[PDB]
Amino acid sequence: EVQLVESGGGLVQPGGSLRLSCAASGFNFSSSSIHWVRQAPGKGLEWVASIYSYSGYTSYADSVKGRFTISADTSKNTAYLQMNSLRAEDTAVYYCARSPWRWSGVSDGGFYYKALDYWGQGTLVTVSSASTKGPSVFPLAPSSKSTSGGTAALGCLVKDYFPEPVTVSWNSGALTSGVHTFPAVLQSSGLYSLSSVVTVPSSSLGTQTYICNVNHKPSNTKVDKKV
Amino acid sequence: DIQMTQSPSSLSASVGDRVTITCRASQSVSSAVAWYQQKPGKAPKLLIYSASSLYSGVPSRFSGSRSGTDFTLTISSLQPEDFATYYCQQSSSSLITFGQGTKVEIKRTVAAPSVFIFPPSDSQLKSGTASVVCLLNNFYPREAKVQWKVDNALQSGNSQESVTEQDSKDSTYSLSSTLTLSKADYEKHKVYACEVTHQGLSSPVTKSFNRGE
Amino acid sequence: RSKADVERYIASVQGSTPSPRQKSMKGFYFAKLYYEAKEYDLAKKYICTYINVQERDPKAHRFLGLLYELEENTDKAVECYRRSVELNPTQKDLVLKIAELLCKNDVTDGRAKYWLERAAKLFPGSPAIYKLKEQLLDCEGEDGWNKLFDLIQSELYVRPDDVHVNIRLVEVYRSTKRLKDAVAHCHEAERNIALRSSLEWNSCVVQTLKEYLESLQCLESDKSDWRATNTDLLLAYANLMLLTLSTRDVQESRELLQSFDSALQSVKSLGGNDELSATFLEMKGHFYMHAGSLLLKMGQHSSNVQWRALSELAALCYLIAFQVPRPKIKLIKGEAGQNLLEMMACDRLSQSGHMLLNLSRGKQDFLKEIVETFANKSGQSALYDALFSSQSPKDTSFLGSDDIGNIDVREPELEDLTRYDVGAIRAHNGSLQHLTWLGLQWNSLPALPGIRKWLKQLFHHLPHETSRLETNAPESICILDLEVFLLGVVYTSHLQLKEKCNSHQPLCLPLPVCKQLCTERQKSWWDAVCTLIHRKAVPGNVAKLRLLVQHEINTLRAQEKHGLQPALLVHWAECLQKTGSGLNSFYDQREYMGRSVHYWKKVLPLLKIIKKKNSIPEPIDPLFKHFHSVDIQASEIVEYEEDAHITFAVLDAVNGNIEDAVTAFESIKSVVSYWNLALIFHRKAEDIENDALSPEEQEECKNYLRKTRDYLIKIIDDSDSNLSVVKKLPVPLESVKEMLNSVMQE
Repeated sequence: EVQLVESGGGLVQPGGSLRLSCAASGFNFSSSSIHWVRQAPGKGLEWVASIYSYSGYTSYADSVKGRFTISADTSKNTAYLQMNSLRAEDTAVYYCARSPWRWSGVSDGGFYYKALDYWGQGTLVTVSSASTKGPSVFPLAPSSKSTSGGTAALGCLVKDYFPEPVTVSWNSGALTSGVHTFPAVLQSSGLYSLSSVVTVPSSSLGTQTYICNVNHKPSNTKVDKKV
Repeated sequence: DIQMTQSPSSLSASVGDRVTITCRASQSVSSAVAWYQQKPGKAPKLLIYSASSLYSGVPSRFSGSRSGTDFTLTISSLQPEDFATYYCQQSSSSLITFGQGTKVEIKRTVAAPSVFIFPPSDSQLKSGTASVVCLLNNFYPREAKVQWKVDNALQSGNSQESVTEQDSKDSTYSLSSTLTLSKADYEKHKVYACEVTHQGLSSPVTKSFNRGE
Repeated sequence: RSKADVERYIASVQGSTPSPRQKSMKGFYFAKLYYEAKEYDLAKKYICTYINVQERDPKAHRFLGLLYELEENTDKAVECYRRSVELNPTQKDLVLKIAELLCKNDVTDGRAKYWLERAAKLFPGSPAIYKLKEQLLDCEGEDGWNKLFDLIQSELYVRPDDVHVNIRLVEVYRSTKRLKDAVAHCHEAERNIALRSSLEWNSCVVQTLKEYLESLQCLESDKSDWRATNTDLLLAYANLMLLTLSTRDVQESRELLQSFDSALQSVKSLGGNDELSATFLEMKGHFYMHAGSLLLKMGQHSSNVQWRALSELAALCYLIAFQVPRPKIKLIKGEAGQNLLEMMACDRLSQSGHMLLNLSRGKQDFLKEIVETFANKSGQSALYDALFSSQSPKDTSFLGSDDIGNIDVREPELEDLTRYDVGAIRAHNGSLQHLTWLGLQWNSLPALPGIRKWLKQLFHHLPHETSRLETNAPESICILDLEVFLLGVVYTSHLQLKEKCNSHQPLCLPLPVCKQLCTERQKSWWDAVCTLIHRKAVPGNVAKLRLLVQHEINTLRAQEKHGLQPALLVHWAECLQKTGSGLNSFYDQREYMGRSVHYWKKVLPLLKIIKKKNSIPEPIDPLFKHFHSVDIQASEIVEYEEDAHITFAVLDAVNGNIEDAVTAFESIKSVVSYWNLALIFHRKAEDIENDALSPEEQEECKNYLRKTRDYLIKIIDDSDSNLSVVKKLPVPLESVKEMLNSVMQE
């Protein structure tokens, strides 16, 4: 019955602005302290903002001080994280969470929160001046003639797309096992790129038609590519 | 500024083990530390609060303890569902800081990566770029090092790689290495070699291809 | 001398020299006696008129400067001395004064330096000359001015509701003479609900705005935003008027009215169809409403003959206000601005509404007479007479020129009044003073206010009842607790005022004039829980605020050592039963009925001891004052035991003990038990009435619908016959008939 819902994310250009919304329900919003914690891909948790339980004095990390602004509304029972002068570095998954007054103690020189009990699903925020773009698929077939005994390896290169995510399937989901689709990497240009590969019996190579099916929904792109 | 240094960064263990993770506070900090479990992509969940108090609903095999400025999370008997990343958190005056995190990987026997190199495709050369791919499939452990040779010449600062998370069936990883530069520079060299070093390899192994085969 | 001695001399020389020129040439000698009778808003206008004909008199000009010095209006006082000095150079002491005042107010301008040089050469090396030399030096430099600004801003970041700090920001802006920034912050701050309620802030708002209007910067910049700032002045005047009437004395309130009326006359000429015009509309109503409230304040202290005549006059004022239509909300630029304006509209209709009623309850169609006799333009002059001194020009006074056309002379409808109140709960920041007034105003009416709806408008998403009722920790506060609280505050307040007048009407007092109606204890609690919920507390004071609330919880829930007289508990019980019994949903029915049963279960032990004529153990520093005025008597005990047994049965029915509920309900032949019996018989029938099912059961199902019809008919039969039963209906009579129509067509 108790939950936190994050909204107001999405992509934005560097130097732009966004506003996240953390909707709370089931606990008295007045007596809870509200926090925001971002996490870039493959990185750890970074505290970015806090709101003392019953009054709402702000406190930010130096990495975002002065640019972000966190607020709490009793009438709307919702907290928000206003973000300005967004930099590519701010690209991260932003979570919110509460800490009751039972866990919120104020001390000489600042206040402390014992832990974060309730967390949200986490809304994504991407900051990159690269504009949306569909993926270009380049095949990766085996230049092998039964190299590893009875099994060979093929794959597809999904490149020059923006933004995440891309989804891949083989033979429209027929070839399920043996597949390994790797996370993407930010090319300095601004576009992401990944690879998808599968190990298949070499004796079946040339008999079973192998096709990778990529779908980049943010740009309404669909591409099937044989190898 | 106060800092929470978490150690180890990456841990490998098996079921039933008594596992330990530790965080050190730079300055003398009071017992206002917490511990969290974050499974891949999901939200972080609270395990221990106020240093040694268990959060309601957390299994009893978790326990927190402190010694000086060193805080420690302790799992009496590791279970399969506990193979995730953990974080330690301090709450000082009007500031919160987290440890670097600790990944708990399932331990298994060593496996040698079956490597396969792939050239850039005709379609990619049409665009004006050239990407070479080097696969490392179903190996263990995570630690490995790949190097690129263009006509037996080291290359750095122009290639990148990414690694899969520990597979669920065999508990092995995979790595994709990408060496990206222009077609013009790709047509300037003939030989291309991808070398791999790994604890599972008796000796370093290399596979290569020549433009035009 | 007195007020009569000086205002009677008006007719003395008026009958000796009646022409306008000689009438104004006596202004200085008129003003000569008001300065002695302690009238400075009046003396100011008397001398100023003599100055309009005798503009070259150094004595008159200085006298006005000396009067503006008492008013502490530095800019105005200095200029007056200047005129007297330039007319007559021999006034050395005034050259010192000008230099003395110029150096005390602001040194940034070289004009203060110039006048100090002259002051030195008129008084060579006098003791005051050096004193002024040190004063001029005191003011800080450019880096110093910027330094102070950063403190206020950094201080305003964490303390935006601090009245004093925001005032200093306007004064700092005004010290650097960047008044546009002063009003800009002043405008963005009139959206703050707390600052809008601050008397001293609004006073500063009136000045900083006026200063900008006359300021050279207002004209040079542009004439486009001129209208925008002008709206805020009117808004500020309205807020300032409401507050001055309550705290300040008779004299100060009347003086503010004149500034209000002056502003209205200056605004009406522009008109148009934008925010300013809409603002002028709503503010126009406030003017009369407050003017009516102002009238009643004077009459309260005065004799009976003036009381009726003043109340008659006030009744017209409130009427004028109520008639004024709801302002055009869509026409405003922003949501905050428009929402504010409507909030004030609701406040106007609500306050004036109840006043209109309480004054009309005195006699039969008393309202009709008020309009038929004073709607005449003769009343317009009788109104201007009682409020103001007739000496002021009746041309530029908005009051004397308004077109009083077709006064509706229609008493207000209760249903409209409720929605006006509910919409205006946030008008005065929910001060317990505000609510305790409304709650009392409805105490004399036959329809009761939607208190539970008031609280929902204030503390949004505050649950009706908290799961963790076991402890008294104030994190478990519930809208029921507050509803239970306000009930006692009003039940207590009514009794306290009842006792007061007995020693010496209580309903008739307007909201500003009356003093605190609740105990400082109660007020402290409400202010605490309010600051806590809305998240405008202080990290340091959190623990204190938190404990202050906790202290009283055990009383609001009738727990250990509750300071509750049995009558107040009974009042809580029935007031919640009937409040809940009219609700539609089960969650709310259950909650309100539960609490009612709770308080009942706590009273019945007391009633039994009272039933045998014993003594109740009186309380220790109770939260809700005890009174023997309403001490329970044996004559009423058996009634409460019965009425309580109903509340038991009702909750039993809601929980599922239908067998025991009916057995009890049927035991007592009460109107309310019929509506309950019927409502539950209807449900047992309706569900089973049309599905394929055993025929014998279907006949039994129909049999219940037959019982429903009969009980509703008993209600209407007994209802039409007697009025006392109509008031006992748990729901409206028309609602009972509404169900019956559908019941029989089924």
